[PDB]
Amino acid sequence: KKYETPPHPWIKERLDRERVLMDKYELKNKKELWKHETQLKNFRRRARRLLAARGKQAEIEREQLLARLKRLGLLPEDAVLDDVLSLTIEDILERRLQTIVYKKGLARTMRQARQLIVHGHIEVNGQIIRSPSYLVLKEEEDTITYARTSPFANPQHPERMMIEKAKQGGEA
Amino acid sequence: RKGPKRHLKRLAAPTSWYIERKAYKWAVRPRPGPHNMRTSIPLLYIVRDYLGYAKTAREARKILNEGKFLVDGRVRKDYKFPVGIMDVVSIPETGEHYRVLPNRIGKLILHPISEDEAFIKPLRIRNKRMIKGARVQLNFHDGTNHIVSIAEKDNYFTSYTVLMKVPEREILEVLPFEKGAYVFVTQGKNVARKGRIVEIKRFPMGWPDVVTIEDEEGELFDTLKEYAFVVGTDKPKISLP
Amino acid sequence: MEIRIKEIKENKLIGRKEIYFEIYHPGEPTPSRKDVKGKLVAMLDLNPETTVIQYIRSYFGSYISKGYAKAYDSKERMLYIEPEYILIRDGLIEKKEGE
RNA sequence: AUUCCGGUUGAUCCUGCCGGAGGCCACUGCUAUGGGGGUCCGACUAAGCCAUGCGAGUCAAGGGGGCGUCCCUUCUGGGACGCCACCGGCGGACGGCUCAGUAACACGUCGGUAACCUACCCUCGGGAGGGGGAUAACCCCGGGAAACUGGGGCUAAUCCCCCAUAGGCCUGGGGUACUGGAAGGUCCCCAGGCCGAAAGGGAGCCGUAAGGCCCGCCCGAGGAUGCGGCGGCGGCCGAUUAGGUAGUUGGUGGGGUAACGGCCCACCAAGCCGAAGAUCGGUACGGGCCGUGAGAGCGGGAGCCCGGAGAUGGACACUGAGACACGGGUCCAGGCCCUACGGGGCGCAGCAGGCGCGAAACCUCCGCAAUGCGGGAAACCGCGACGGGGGGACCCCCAGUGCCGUGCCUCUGGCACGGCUUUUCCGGAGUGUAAAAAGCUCCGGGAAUAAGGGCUGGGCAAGGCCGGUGGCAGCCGCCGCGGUAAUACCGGCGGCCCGAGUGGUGGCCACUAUUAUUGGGCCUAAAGCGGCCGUAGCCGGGCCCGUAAGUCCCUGGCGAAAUCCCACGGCUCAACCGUGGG
Repeated sequence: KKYETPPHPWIKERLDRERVLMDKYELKNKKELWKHETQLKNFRRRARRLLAARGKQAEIEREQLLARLKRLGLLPEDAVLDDVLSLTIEDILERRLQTIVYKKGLARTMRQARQLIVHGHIEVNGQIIRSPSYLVLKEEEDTITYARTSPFANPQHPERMMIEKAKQGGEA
Repeated sequence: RKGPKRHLKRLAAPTSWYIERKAYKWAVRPRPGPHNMRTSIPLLYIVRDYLGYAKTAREARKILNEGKFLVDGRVRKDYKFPVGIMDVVSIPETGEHYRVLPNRIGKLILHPISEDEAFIKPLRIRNKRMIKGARVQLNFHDGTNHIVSIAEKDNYFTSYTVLMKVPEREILEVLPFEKGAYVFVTQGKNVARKGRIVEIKRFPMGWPDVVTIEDEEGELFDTLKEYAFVVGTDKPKISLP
Repeated sequence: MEIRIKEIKENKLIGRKEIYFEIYHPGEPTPSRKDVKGKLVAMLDLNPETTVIQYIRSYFGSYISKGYAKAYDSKERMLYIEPEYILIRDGLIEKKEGE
């Protein structure tokens, strides 16, 4: 499982959080947010444990975890286990497919890519990713182009016009 | 169970053959022979997996029968056969020679050594005992045996190096282990290491017997006399993880 | 469509080259085995009835296919040795042997 | 990743129960699970029984033939395949299934059989000389509806045997040499006794035949593999079970076993066992792990792997290294079926499928192709073991159910209307089949096109109104709510949650310091024995000294794989699996 459902699940305070982010990162289900929360939670659990124990646990393992965070971009350059603990569940919503294709500005908004990705027109690496919950490396940012294209194989298609209106980039 | 298991399962196949263990449900069980089933490397794995020369067990069985491997100087033909540890496996058809060695990981690796060394097989003998005509005979854990002496004290108690000429099944160039000799460690949890014996002194009574060694780096290890295996003054080279 | 050779093995005992293919299809359907017959004989560089086609799977939407083929010297050897799927996909023989 | 809320009252604080909120696992309602990936399915029932198909064979290159056919040739004549029965050899003890019983040296880990065996197989050494002999096939022939059965003439083989060459085993006496931690196993000589080895190969290749590649046999030794055996420690509940035991504890001799042994036996003794819980009743395959929990702890033994146990209930032997034998036999008990009523045959708690049961669980499918294995030089044969699809609210994971302009409303959005791209869906292409399927995916045509269910008084304040009705009908997990302006009923409308699920019931774990070790108490809330005595047990002032048992440190043997974390990689992606590290 990658579903996290907290001890009190219809509390006021959780519910407010959830409602507000739905075109701020793109939701169409709560689960999608729950995956990201579970990835971060496990990472912070492991980071906490290693720091707790003496130096007699083998440092190789702490080196391998820290490495992965450099690539993913949560600890961009940081190299500190305490630094993992401080992480928000808002730094992993920003590394979503839908908010990193819109960052570059190939997707008009995060909302736009909910039929680009289905219909297979946004490629990363050598392959069409189909998943909003896919998490993108710093490496992976250097190759975001298109494939198997029909509205980008026809500029003359009005699809091309709706997506790019003076070129809407960044994140919102 | 009331009978030898003729089938081995894939989930019963270890990680020491470095095999995918969810592949089917049945793993190749050698017929009883030199060596243990889980401490062996199958002939199926060596042709099929290791080299890509088969993509079905029919390919590999046909390939072995026509001939692509001789183990210890003699012919084989089916893929069922437990290949031992410290053996000599041969590709005559490629001219490769391998040693069957442990890693620090404790998986069986074939470690390449030159065509020259294929001739040699180092024996450190398993026990030494009298047979009729008042001659003592040599033994091994791969069953590899020789007969005929005059009895007596002979070269050692049981910690030997022999040079073995493998097509002839002959023994040559006998040599003791000393307190300045080489051992490679091939059982225990200290495996893959090759060094110089500091001293062979031990705990003099009961079942435990320690032997101790140092290396090139010079780390201090302790292992059983049974898990000390005398290479010689070095014959095969070290195994790498 | 474009066939390129990635990886080449030389198996001496049976006298064959065992070979890996990456085959492309960009904006085009999944590669068509009937043109691939016509294309093969030149790539492998062996006669047309002893240049053998086997294994292809085709990626979902990513336009690259991974695959394997055989180039044989010996017409005698190949039907006997090989596992049945190849022999039908190339067209040589079927399915060997029932109950 | 460590959270609390309603409810004892007029209000208050403490104590304490109940209910609810979380995870997990069955089952049940609606709907759905499109599409795709991995797990899974009489798994808490009757360890009930079965129609029908099926799980066990295989060598003619051991072997002389019978039949069909081939190459021939069309003769003499030798070379092949299928089919067929007899001895050989090997599998059939395995593989597959289930877990009733069993609380124990069942199982796990470490030990350990120098008390014991181990064929096929694998290694090294050596041997296979000579003589003797059969029965199916073939030929002929009787009966039974059957099952099944036959009597005889001939006859092959790695056919079945004897003898010798020896070896094996026992036993008495001498002595050395190998191995050991020791005890002492292995050496050799000698005497007397027994048993008294072996077998070969067709068309090819190697050797002269044997022999060998190949297949198998014999003896000596070893290895591997399987079986049995012993010990340390760990090994459930009820004390409304407290004393138990007569091969029973031991000694001595002996039998029998592969072998130790009160295993069995004779004799001799009266011991053995118990409150650190014996014995008895009761329940339960155990383990790796798993579920839950921040931990401590609690709970569990299911797919799957490991070891043991079983195969209608019970008893019994033979062949084999190995069975007292899961689709073998003998027999008894129960039950079924065929029947000239004389007499036969069985065992799905094996697999499809059936039927009974109940709250609950599948196609009389497809293949031998891949995986494993037995036999075979190989070719290849056998395989409902197995690989897969089918079906299945069984679990998990991934993904789509749109997007833009947009007048105007509830603008983290919605609807009208316009435009665009476009999952299914059609036609085509690969896949794959190892011949289907699973049809997806890709390309061309091409649609905004599968979304539901629960709740709305307080707990969840997350979500509010109308009409009917008026303590009714009903609602309810708890507290409650209805005796006529009802947010609570019922219908309708709206909104909120979650999403191929939602919700209900049952159970388990957290919440529960309501089991207190972490982390609880006993004036009055539940809880001090009416008081003492002293036993078992628990606990001990100061100073020294010996031991280093407890206690701390270090090294080394080891605690199977899988499950778990971290890392990277592959499958669009991920679940998952590989690999390395922990």
